[PDB]
Amino acid sequence: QTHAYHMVNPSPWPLTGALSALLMTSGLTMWFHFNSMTLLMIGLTTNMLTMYQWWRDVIRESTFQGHHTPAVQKGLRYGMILFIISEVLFFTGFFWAFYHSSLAPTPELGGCWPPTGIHPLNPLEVPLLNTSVLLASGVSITWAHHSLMEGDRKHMLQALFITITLGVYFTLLQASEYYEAPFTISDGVYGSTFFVATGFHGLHVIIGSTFLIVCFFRQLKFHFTSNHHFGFEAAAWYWHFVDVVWLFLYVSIYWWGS
Amino acid sequence: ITAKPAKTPTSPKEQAIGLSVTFLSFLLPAGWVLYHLDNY
Amino acid sequence: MFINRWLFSTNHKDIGTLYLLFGAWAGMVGTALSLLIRAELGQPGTLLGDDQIYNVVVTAHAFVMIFFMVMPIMIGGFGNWLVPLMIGAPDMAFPRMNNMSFWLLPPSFLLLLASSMVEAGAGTGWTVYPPLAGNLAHAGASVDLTIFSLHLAGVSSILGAINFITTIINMKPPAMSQYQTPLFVWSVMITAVLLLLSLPVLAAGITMLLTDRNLNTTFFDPAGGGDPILYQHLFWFFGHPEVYILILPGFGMISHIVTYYSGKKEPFGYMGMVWAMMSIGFLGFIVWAHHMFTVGMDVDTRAYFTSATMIIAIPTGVKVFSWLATLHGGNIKWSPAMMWALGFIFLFTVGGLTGIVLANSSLDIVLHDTYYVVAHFHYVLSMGAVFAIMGGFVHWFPLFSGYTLNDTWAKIHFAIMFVGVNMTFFPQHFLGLSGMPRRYSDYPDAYTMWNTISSMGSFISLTAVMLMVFIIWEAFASKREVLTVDLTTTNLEWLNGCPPPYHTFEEPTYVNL
Amino acid sequence: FENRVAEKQKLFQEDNGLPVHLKGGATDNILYRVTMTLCLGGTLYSLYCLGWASFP
Amino acid sequence: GARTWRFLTFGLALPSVALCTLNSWLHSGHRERPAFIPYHHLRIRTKPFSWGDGNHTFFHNPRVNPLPTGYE
Amino acid sequence: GGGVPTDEEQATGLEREVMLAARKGQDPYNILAPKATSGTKEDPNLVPSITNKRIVGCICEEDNSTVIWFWLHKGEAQRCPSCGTHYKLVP
Amino acid sequence: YEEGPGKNIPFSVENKWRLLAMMTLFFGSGFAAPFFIVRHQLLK
Amino acid sequence: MAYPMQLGFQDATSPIMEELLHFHDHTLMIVFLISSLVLYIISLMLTTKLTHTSTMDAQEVETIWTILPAIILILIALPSLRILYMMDEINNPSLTVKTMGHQWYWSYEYTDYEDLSFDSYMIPTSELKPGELRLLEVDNRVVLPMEMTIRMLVSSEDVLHSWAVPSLGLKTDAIPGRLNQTTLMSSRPGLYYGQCSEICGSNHSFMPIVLELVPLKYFEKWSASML
Amino acid sequence: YQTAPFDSRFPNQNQTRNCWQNYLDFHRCEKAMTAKGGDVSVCEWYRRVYKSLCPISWVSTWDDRRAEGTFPGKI
Ligand code: HEA
Ligand code: HEA
Ligand SMILES: CCCCC/C=C\C/C=C/C/C=C\C/C=C\CCCC(=O)O[C@H](COC(=O)CCCCCCCCCCCCCCCCC)COP(=O)(O)OCCN
Ligand SMILES: CCCCCC/C=C\CCCCCCCCCC(=O)O[C@H](COC(=O)CCCCCCCCCCCCCCC)COP(=O)(O)OC[C@@H](O)CO
Ligand SMILES: CCCCCCCCCCO[C@@H]1O[C@H](CO)[C@@H](O[C@H]2O[C@H](CO)[C@@H](O)[C@H](O)[C@H]2O)[C@H](O)[C@H]1O
Ligand SMILES: CCCCCCCCCCO[C@@H]1O[C@H](CO)[C@@H](O[C@H]2O[C@H](CO)[C@@H](O)[C@H](O)[C@H]2O)[C@H](O)[C@H]1O
Ligand SMILES: C[C@H](CCC(=O)O)[C@H]1CC[C@H]2[C@@H]3[C@H](O)C[C@@H]4C[C@H](O)CC[C@]4(C)[C@H]3C[C@H](O)[C@]12C
Ligand SMILES: [Zn+2]
Repeated sequence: QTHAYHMVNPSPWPLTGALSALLMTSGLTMWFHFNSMTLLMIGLTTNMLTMYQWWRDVIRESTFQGHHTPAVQKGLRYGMILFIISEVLFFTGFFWAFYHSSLAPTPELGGCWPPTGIHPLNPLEVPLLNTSVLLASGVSITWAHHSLMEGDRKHMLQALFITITLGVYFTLLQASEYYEAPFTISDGVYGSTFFVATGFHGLHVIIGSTFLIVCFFRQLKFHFTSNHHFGFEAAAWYWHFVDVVWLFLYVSIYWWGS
Repeated sequence: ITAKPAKTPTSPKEQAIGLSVTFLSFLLPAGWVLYHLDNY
Repeated sequence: MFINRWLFSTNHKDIGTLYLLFGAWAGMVGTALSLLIRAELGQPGTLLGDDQIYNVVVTAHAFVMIFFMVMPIMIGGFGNWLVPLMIGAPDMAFPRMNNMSFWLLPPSFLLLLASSMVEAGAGTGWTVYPPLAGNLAHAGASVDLTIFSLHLAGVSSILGAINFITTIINMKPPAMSQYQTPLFVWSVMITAVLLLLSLPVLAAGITMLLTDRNLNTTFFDPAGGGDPILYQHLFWFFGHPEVYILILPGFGMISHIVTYYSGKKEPFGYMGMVWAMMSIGFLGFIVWAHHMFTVGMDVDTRAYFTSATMIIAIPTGVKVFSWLATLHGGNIKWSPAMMWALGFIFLFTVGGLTGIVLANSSLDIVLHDTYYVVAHFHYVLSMGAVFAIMGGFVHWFPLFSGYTLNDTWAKIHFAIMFVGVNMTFFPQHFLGLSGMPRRYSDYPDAYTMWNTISSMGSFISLTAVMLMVFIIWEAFASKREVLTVDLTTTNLEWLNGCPPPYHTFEEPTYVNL
Repeated sequence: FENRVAEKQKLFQEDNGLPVHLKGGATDNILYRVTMTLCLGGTLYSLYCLGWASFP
Repeated sequence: GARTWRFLTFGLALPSVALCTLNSWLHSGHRERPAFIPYHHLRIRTKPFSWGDGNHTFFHNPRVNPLPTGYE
Repeated sequence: GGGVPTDEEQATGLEREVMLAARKGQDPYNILAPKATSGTKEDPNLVPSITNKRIVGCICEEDNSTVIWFWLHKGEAQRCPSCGTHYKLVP
Repeated sequence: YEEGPGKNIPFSVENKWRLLAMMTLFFGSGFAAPFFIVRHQLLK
Repeated sequence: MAYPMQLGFQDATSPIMEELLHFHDHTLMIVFLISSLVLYIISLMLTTKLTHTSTMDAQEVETIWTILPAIILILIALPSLRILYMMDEINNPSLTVKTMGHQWYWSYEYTDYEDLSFDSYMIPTSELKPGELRLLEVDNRVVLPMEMTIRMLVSSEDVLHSWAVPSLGLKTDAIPGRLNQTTLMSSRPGLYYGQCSEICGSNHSFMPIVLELVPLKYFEKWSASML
Repeated sequence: YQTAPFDSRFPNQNQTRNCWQNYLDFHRCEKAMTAKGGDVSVCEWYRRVYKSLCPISWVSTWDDRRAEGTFPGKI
């Protein structure tokens, strides 16, 4: 080859991924209708094994084998941006559901928002703490980025550790707020919009925190250079996305919707 | 486009066999089902 | 070796071939479903004696034709085969993720065929509206298996869209601007942008339906303060872009086929064609509620959706006139692919014009949920997508295979299909104007003559489909090896021979500034 | 910790014809076999589950 | 610089989290649960949940989440 | 405070080859668009190849949307069949 | 991997009669499936 | 109702259905003309051995084939929107009738004065009286006064349905939790038929609508007799 | 009184809030009148309008919820 692009070794992970999707969906079917978790627990396991080996191989191809030329890195930049756009449009559907229900509350709700018998959380208590936590983590991840670019290993690790700690704090606060909430997912469209929108956001915080932990261990093992660290950039972009979705949820559901 | 003559020519008789077998593979199973609908 | 090559592929050509095989198999399923529809309607009374089964057949017909036949063939098959070759790229940007887009579709298809086999199937229509699709009126696993089928097809096409956009932006020769890429490549980039933005909104909506069915949410349930009409907005916010997704790669293939068989180096008005496809893609996001003119929306909302929908005719007209201007002065070669492309131009135009009738909300009150709508979309979508697919298949078969079709057989195939689809769908205009509802298993006696003729048409297209399988067999059976192809100087995908080597453009093209 | 990237670069560039998913050694083969066994076995079980659920 | 973003992390961002942590800390303690009223738009049950007895939400809190029939 | 490797210390494989060639102003992996000569038979466009033929795309005039594609073979200069611009292979 | 006509496909075209059998089964199974699905739903 | 071999719309029963017929004639002329012009131009491009294969300049012609279509769309839009706003205009109804969709039948409520309500089911084929229409007759017709503005309100007590009467130009979706309004005015006495127009499950084909349009005095006596 | 006149507060195809508002207005008025022991006849206009517009099953369900103490509107 006299081009700069990556011809990938034939791989089994696309097939194991596709089959993990089949086992997770048929498993959810088997859990909702046939009172059994077996298929679902096989699908979740094969999904985690697929993700582990696939992203392991990407690290082998880049850090260990040198296939990530500037042209390859530019492609991964576009791929991550486009992935984030698709996730924004997914959240857009839930925000549309929320505004649709809350701007024209039906007679069943008492014709008001919040509905009769719903006692929203105080947005100035734990939801405000959660906002401070994710905004703070957007500052610390930025410190981590500049430390890496400046070649500072210790400060990159401390900043990234702080960022992960804040992600975990957010997740534990949210778990606690779920448990304390006097309303449930079954409390009409208020509970439906609240738990499904904040729940998908919670999942993205766990995914993003996991991605940052992956970057933390790769940094411990010296994988990143001061100039080449796309896994870190991608995790930082994803982390800013999670922050920004939170700001929209906080303003829409917690504050305006209270 | 230009092309070589057939490396393994398919005579008119061979084409009638291929066409017949193709049509039967579509028609017999569907025909069996539709013929037996009353029975189902 | 077989498993490494066909199950573990990282090769755009072999993955394209997997998509074409999958889509052809899907087309046989979708055709069988279509013939069962027309058999139920081919005489007055009941054939199946079970209208839940009729509704399941209608629903599966649409999902198979849209998600397993058209999108895999156009984007997965032609897109994977042609896009890298047309920009001199060595493969797709994400050649391993590309294989997962492919392998998600057999499981998606399996979940759809499971939906039809458990309980009484999903007899919902392909729109899957609650409360009919809810856990009271469709208790049990069928609708959830349909939702999961759509989730896997959705992930397949989202990752595919990321792949195509990245490939087309990032992997052209450095001298090649976006305004030096072929129209087929434009058509795939625009389709990929529509998929990227539209499928996540479908995913959100069908996820809400899943939670209403299984976790006691009430997004669409008025008892909880929900609204069935919210589902319809989310579905059609996806579903209008989806109909442009179904035709755009067809527009791209038609531009190449008309150019090629006119003996031209280039399509008429290249930048106009780029403008038209981008305009259609943008306007395709702001018209969805023309699927909802009878749900009770405000008059001003209806006036807006009527007006915005009609605007799409302007860019679309530029494409139709640009195809005719490409023919103008051509050394016309009457190949079977040219016949498909000319049939496309005519039949697409008829369907597009009945869409402009439907855009008028006032008239749509009377045409909505009638066979007039079924006639509109079988012209513009069914014949449009299928004619472009058959044109592209007969044109590029020798590139993909290294063998020629029998052109006389391929012209016979075209002639039978042209008769069958017009006999099938043209009378459905009369059924719609005269008020026959769609999604019906039986009809008042007055509607018998047109339903009889329509069902007889459906059998003519069956004969064409069976002949098509024989024609593909005859080509592989006879093994006429390609020698020379004309116009390689403006059709880069042919310049590496037939078929091209597994690895092409290992040494990239030389293009200076 | 110490920077051992050079020793991993030597291992993954070794001219042994192995695909990247198996180039780490015997542990890769094991995790591959576990993954594919769970996927193929899981898939056969899902087909059994369909057979079961297809009848009342 | 890293120096500036560290200054912001420790000088503004974490002091904010500490102040909001204080605010939350001071406004915690269980508020009195309201009178149970069996409103038909709440405690929705169209299908049993796929866990427990089918009638308990996933993060059911006996103190503040009534069943369709009232507090446990 | 150091401890982060540089590309100079740790880049490997093709990434390193591209890095080292660029420092020397060389482009063996075709990252840059080549600059045209006058393209006369005396001053042909020089087309590097690792083999005895390579595909040329000719954008005959600035902002043409149509690219003219042809195989350039080792030996005598060949001409773009649209504009007659000369190209010569340098294997 | 084998390159060239009849070699860039997951099915053999070495024998036109075995190929006819394979194409029969492939397209035939797809076209038959819906008829057997209707039969299945009618027999429940 | 439709008659055998019908090509176009049912004859108009209401002034707005008359307006839609004239609007469809205008639009269909344009559809015919454009369809025909495209087929003719295809055939003109394909019927000469004369050639011109060099690069063709596009900008002059692209003006023609954006401006002409823009004008044609405005010539469709103008009468289209006149009719849309005419339907929507304030008419002051004399009577309100509600219909509720169900799997698989319509109920009707006339509650301006008395509590009048009843179910309306398809007559089974095996029970049709000689001369009666398969899949179209109901046991209990929707009796209404002719030559009067009537407010119809449409909802559902289960899944989506859609209340349609083609000869009056009517189609309003029946959505649970929603009350959709339309107006009905028949120029003539008689029987006017329609069919459920939203897929509502296995008997979607078999829950029709029969309006019986009679003088006010007959409507009043029928109403009294139905309590 | 023939039927409910056009109400400029509810000019669109969705008449759900018109039915709801008139049902609330009747029951608010009947409570205000019964409470002072004035005459429920002043409430008659609201009664005629909600009976004209509101589906029987809606009124029936709302009446049952007022008697149960689960009516979510303010009366
Ligand atoms: C390939 C797929 C495809 C394409 C491209 C289109 C294109 C268009 N469609 Fe269609 N449509 C569908 C597939 C498609 N449609 C499907 C599947 C449904 C139903 C879904 C369901 O309910 O199941 C549907 C339904 C649908 C409806 C809803 C009807 C109803 O349910 O009541 C409407 C409403 O406006 C609409 C309009 C249009 C219009 C205005 C265009 C325009 O884009 C057409 C533009 C083209 C032309 C106009 C012809 C060429 C132009 C000229 C020659 C220039 C000159 C022309 C003029 C001046 C007019 N279509
Ligand atoms: C691409 C989309 C597509 C295609 C191709 C078709 C094809 C056909 N459709 Fe339709 N159809 C829909 C999309 C499509 N359909 C949708 C979306 C609905 C609405 C469902 C709902 O209401 O919910 C519908 C509904 C619908 C109805 C209305 C049902 C009702 O309202 O009750 C009818 C009635 O006749 C019909 C008939 C047919 C017929 C006879 C064919 C064909 O038989 C016509 C001939 C075409 C072929 C035979 C295709 C052959 C192609 C291949 C075999 C692929 C070959 C592959 C390669 C070469 C690589 N379909
Ligand atoms: C701290 C936040 C972290 C979130 C993780 C927690 C739990 C499971 C995973 C969550 C994933 C996100 C959303 C899915 C939907 C529902 C969960 C919403 C969040 C949540 O956890 O909601 C809880 C309900 O959970 C329930 O039903 C639980 C239901 C569990 C089953 C999940 C169903 C799976 C749905 C399929 C997903 C489809 C994916 C689409 C992909 C797109 C492809 C195109 C709320 O508890 P409660 O007791 O009702 O109220 C509190 C009262 N004290
Ligand atoms: C425990 C909870 C279970 C729930 C399921 C999902 C859970 C966890 C997923 C966590 C995501 C981890 C992703 C780790 C990726 C590691 C590989 C990597 O980061 O690879 C990098 C490339 O980036 C790349 O591929 C970028 C690839 C990025 C992909 C990540 C995107 C997020 C994935 C979301 C997945 C599901 C979302 C579904 C929600 C609907 C490698 O290039 P560099 O870093 O430049 O290194 C090279 C240098 O060393 C040279 O000097
Ligand atoms: C929409 C797609 C369908 C298109 C129409 C299909 C065209 C018909 C193809 C022939 O199908 C066969 O027809 C036979 C009858 O002609 C059937 O034999 C049946 O009838 C015979 C004659 O009575 C008996 O001898 C057999 O036992 C009995 O199975 C046989 O099963 C069936 O396969
Ligand atoms: C690596 C290869 C892949 C591995 C495949 C393994 C397949 C073996 C799974 C065992 O099957 C289980 O059998 C249980 C019965 O013994 C079921 O219990 C469930 O079903 C019971 C049936 O009464 C009920 O009691 C409850 O729903 C529940 O306990 C359960 O659903 C089912 O999964
Ligand atoms: C001593 C060691 C040096 C690592 C190295 O240079 O190889 C240091 C550098 C940065 C340290 C980490 C960061 O300072 C952040 C964390 C600080 C906590 O007090 C302990 C864990 C914690 C996650 C540290 C673990 C470990 O001691 C690290 C990794
Ligand atoms: Zn040139």
